[PDB]
Amino acid sequence: LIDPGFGFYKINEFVDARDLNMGAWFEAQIVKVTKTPAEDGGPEEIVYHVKYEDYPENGVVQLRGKDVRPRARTVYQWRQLEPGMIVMVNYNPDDPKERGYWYDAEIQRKRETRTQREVFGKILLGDAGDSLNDCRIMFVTEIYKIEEPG
Amino acid sequence: SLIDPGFGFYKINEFVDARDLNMGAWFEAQIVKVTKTPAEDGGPEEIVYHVKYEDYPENGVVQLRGKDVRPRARTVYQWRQLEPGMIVMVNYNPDDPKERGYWYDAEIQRKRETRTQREVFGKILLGDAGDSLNDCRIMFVTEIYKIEEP
Amino acid sequence: SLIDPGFGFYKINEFVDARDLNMGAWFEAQIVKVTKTPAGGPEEIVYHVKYEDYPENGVVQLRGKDVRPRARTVYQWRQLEPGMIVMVNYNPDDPKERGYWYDAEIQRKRETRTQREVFGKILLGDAGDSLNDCRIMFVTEIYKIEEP
Amino acid sequence: KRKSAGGGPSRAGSPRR
Repeated sequence: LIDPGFGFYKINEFVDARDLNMGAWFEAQIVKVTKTPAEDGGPEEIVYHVKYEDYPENGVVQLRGKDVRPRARTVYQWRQLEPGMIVMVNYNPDDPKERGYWYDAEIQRKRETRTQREVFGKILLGDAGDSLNDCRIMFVTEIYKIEEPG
Repeated sequence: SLIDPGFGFYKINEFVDARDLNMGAWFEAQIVKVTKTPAEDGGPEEIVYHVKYEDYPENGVVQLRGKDVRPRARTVYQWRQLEPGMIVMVNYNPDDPKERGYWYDAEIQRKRETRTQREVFGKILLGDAGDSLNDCRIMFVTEIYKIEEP
Repeated sequence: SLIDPGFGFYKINEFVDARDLNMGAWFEAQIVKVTKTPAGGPEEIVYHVKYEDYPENGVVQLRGKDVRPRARTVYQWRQLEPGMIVMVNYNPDDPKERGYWYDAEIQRKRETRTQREVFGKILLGDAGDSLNDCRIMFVTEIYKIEEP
Repeated sequence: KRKSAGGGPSRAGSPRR
């Protein structure tokens, strides 16, 4: 894999990339890495050009570093889930009891009932105003560690 | 929309929070009239706010002093903002402490994080003749409001 | 909001005046529950009330005669006349001092050395006997009694 | 809008008070 010379990923490296229109994370591939033009007053930022694996129709999308990270690999054991942790969960804003998309979430509470282990948290759906408190995370064995670039 | 009577802190038709003197709890209200009454000690004229409760028209119009009226609560604290000694508006049910209840001012006494959840404890301020409740567990820690001033 | 029990004069959560059975005077109250009780004939309505300022006295069962819409209108002096039944502030134990709100039958009124004075028969309902020839000390705060 | 439980305020207007 070719190193563009700067930034955290190589060309053709597989990454998780945020969808800028609905806030969830998706499997993607790095296709190009550039810097923002300085002509209009900056600031100079690294631009990661990605294509999304399951959505070729979205074409190549230009993302900033905060919208790209290494592919999720690690699921937390129950014991490792603690309030305040920022993790990646599967959640459906439209149909909250159902399978949805991969969103970041802040764990807020967890509990064992006589029926089941349960986790609630704040789903980070976009910007700070677009967050939802006390959402039940429906898939507690699929809560992923968020990876850091590098 | 809002009409300034020329005195007092609130406009006619302004939406405010009003405190019930017996309970110590705060309720959504609306200014209907503002009048003045002589001070007992020859000081500044005292302002009387005439309010109606938005969800309780059966209460009629109630006349309140400034201490029992304030702008409508609108901002919730983030967890990191909560500290012992802060006076904040919380939801609490004195009769059934585990359940949703009314909105009270509280002095935060302690916060902690357990393996299951974030916890906040506070001193609940009750009615004018009512004693305070110490070490009340505030069950709704993502719904703690900033108290507004005029 | 008010809730209609389907019978009687007052809604659940309606604010009213209600008699203290242990004193005879009238207190700000609120309807909690309305029920019926067997008589032998027409079922009688029971209004269950709580008193605004006396939560410690809980919910009390009253008949219609001991509940009425809350007082709201003061009489002007020129409106007061012997024979009228009105609501006054009176203290049976310290008659010159503020007390609580009793019904009264106005008996006499006059102006004495520039002071307006009103005398009347204080009524206790069935909490006790009436008190005759009482001086009503608070003549600017005499209220109209409301009806359902 | 705040979420609340229970009823309304205990005191209603009373001109005599």
